[PDB]
Amino acid sequence: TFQCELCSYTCPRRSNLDRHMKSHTDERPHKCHLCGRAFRTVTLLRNHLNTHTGTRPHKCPDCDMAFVTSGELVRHRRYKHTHEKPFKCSMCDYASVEVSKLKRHIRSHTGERPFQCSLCSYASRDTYKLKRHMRTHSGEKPYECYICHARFTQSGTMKMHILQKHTENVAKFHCPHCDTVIARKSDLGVHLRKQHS
DNA sequence: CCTCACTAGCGCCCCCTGCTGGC
DNA sequence: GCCAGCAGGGGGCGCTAGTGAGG
Ligand code: NA
Ligand SMILES: [Zn+2]
Ligand SMILES: [Zn+2]
Ligand SMILES: [Zn+2]
Ligand SMILES: [Zn+2]
Ligand SMILES: [Zn+2]
Ligand SMILES: [Zn+2]
Ligand SMILES: [Zn+2]
Repeated sequence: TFQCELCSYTCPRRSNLDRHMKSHTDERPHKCHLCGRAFRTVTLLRNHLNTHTGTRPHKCPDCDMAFVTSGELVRHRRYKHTHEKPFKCSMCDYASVEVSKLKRHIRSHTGERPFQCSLCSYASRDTYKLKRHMRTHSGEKPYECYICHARFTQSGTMKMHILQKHTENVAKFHCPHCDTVIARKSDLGVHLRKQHS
């Protein structure tokens, strides 16, 4: 095989070896004109132009969804149709379509929290979980109830609000040991831990 | 030396679950 | 108890930068 010897890359073919050498140049000739982004190859620029237009030539056969690139279609089929999960955990039976989700799962086994909050001691196992935690410091309430226009910090909190205040005839939870009617399952658990040990 | 799939990595957002603490 | 705040374990998509290989 051929050896790049700059990043220790091996490739049996001679055309892909020369293509890999162009990866080190870090110069982007092809420039979009709608925006300022520049690209290395025409194929990436053409895909970028398709994202502007919304043109999605890669159409899934099993549903009415389409994607700009063939890679997105492959991931979609694994998520929705084939249910192939190539990346498997070595400590349990969990498997994921993508690497980052397996790595997120692995940090649950180990307890690693590599994403530190810059305002307090909190640290998360997910980058996006840190963003959600930031709303505790900024006081942001991105979600709004479409009925009473109340605002909430989490989407799931808003959904519970709609169920418990705008939905009629919702089954409630009855305490097994006393005649107490409780609307929320978690509040029933609190009631059991308080007046029933 | 084309061409299109497949891979790796970044980001986005939501889901459900279940608890906490002010009221 | 009611209620919004809030964290933990997850799924699915948007977009880019590469690689593998039939042709
Ligand atoms: Na396993
Ligand atoms: Zn190299
Ligand atoms: Zn553009
Ligand atoms: Zn599909
Ligand atoms: Zn595991
Ligand atoms: Zn913080
Ligand atoms: Zn409401
Ligand atoms: Zn009771």
